[PDB]
Amino acid sequence: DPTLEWFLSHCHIHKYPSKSTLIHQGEKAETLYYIVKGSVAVLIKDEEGKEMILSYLNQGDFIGELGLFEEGQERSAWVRAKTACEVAEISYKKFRQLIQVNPDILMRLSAQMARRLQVTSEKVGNLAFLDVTGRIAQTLLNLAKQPDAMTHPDGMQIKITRQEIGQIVGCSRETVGRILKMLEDQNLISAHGKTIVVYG
Amino acid sequence: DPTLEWFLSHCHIHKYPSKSTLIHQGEKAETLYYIVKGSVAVLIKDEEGKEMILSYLNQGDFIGELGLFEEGQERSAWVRAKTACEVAEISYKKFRQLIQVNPDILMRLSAQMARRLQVTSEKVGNLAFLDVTGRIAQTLLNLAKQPDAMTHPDGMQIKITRQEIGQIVGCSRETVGRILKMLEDQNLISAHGKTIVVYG
DNA sequence: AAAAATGTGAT
DNA sequence: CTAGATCACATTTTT
DNA sequence: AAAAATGTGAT
DNA sequence: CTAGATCACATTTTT
Ligand SMILES: Nc1ncnc2c1ncn2[C@@H]1O[C@@H]2COP(=O)(O)O[C@H]2[C@H]1O
Ligand SMILES: Nc1ncnc2c1ncn2[C@@H]1O[C@@H]2COP(=O)(O)O[C@H]2[C@H]1O
Ligand SMILES: Nc1ncnc2c1ncn2[C@@H]1O[C@@H]2COP(=O)(O)O[C@H]2[C@H]1O
Ligand SMILES: Nc1ncnc2c1ncn2[C@@H]1O[C@@H]2COP(=O)(O)O[C@H]2[C@H]1O
Repeated sequence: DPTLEWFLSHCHIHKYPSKSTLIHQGEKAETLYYIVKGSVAVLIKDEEGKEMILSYLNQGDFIGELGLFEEGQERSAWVRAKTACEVAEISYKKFRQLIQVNPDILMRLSAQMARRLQVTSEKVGNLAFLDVTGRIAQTLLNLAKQPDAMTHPDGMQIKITRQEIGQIVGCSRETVGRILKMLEDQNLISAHGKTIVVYG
Repeated sequence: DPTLEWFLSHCHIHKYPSKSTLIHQGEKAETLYYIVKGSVAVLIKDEEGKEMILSYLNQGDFIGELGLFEEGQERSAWVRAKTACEVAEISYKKFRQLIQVNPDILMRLSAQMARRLQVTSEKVGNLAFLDVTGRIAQTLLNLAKQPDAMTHPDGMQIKITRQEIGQIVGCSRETVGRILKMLEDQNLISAHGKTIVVYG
């Protein structure tokens, strides 16, 4: 679409390599990111330093927006690159202007925040409402049904560690494994190493 | 401020009585609400029908916005009146126009969604990261330090059932009580009926 | 009058 | 090791 | 070479 | 009654 590239045309593009960190939690916020390609993980931590993945984001997504509507906003979470990334960046100040000349961009952003509020709210329910098994199961279905999931005679195949699965559903790595083994004993999946086949 | 009343001047005001329901979950969304006075609770439910309070909202807050950026959006949660309310209402369609003539209103809304995303994300951490006691404690401190909390020689006094406390932190009513009694045994609070005094 | 909100105490 | 959920009336509290 | 990610099995 | 967390190496897997 036009408008997207007018905005882009006003951003510095940057690349980050997998595992690097685009946004530092609690730092002062003055920039807005747009992921042109690649994948990132928004994550929060606890005192011990244990992590909690609040969400993933991909091509198309805006990052670093929450601290865009009030002076002295600090970053709410850390943003790490899931994969190699190309991210458009633009100053808050600069961006603000674009809006004035074009209120569509601001609308498009807000839609994304709107969508996010739903997922996070949904995720709040999930924890309050489902057990780890239940949560883990759901996570395997979503992943398994994504663009990156792979094809497999018996269903769809995903690749991920029991560590990162635990930081998505909010449980310990040991608990993921005990449950992954139970899900296999129930013939729902087959898991070898980081590879897991969700049957279908 | 000016702009607020220009917007208001384009809304039908309505009153709802405590316990009534302003928004029906899953219904088609076409209206946007603005709370002119009173308090509401955004809540989600599970199959059993058990509730989970995602948040409270008060004078100043917008409601019914998530389903404002895409055709055929359905309400994400139920909205019930905590207290007697006066809520400005305006069609999505109508509202959209105001924005065009004035992009400040749309900005002001987005700020609120932004703020919300933070609290909900924070709330996600809270569950993933704290135990009920920990969660309950935090809830008593927030409530206790609000405009409605009451004054008391020993600290601040709040009034609320162990039922609604459980639907905020996400635990059972029985568990709230066991913990409220433990918090008293630790001399942190004093609880008689719905009344609780958080010491200070 | 009943509903509404709580409490056991065990398990 | 041990935090929560669940149970099903009799007992308080509200509307 | 080590880090990184896992697994026990008990409790 | 019973779902999770925690523990601290020896054992796989990566970078
Ligand atoms: N709950 C969430 N869901 C999705 N993205 C989020 C969430 N919380 C934070 N983010 C993103 O992570 C960023 C962290 O810093 P910012 O507050 O600048 O902006 C935040 C968003 O871009
Ligand atoms: N309540 C929680 N308890 C334990 N780990 C958690 C929790 N919430 C999120 N996590 C994270 O999820 C991760 C799962 O694998 P780890 O045990 O390596 O580390 C865990 C933490 O980083
Ligand atoms: N997590 C949340 N935090 C705050 N308010 C919310 C949240 N989820 C939903 N709401 C409000 O509740 C409304 C439910 O219907 P809508 O999707 O129209 O718009 C939603 C918001 O106004
Ligand atoms: N995981 C959960 N288990 C039980 N109740 C929950 C949960 N998450 C939210 N809730 C709600 O919190 C309420 C606490 O009091 P109740 O037992 O009356 O009913 C409970 C549910 O409506």
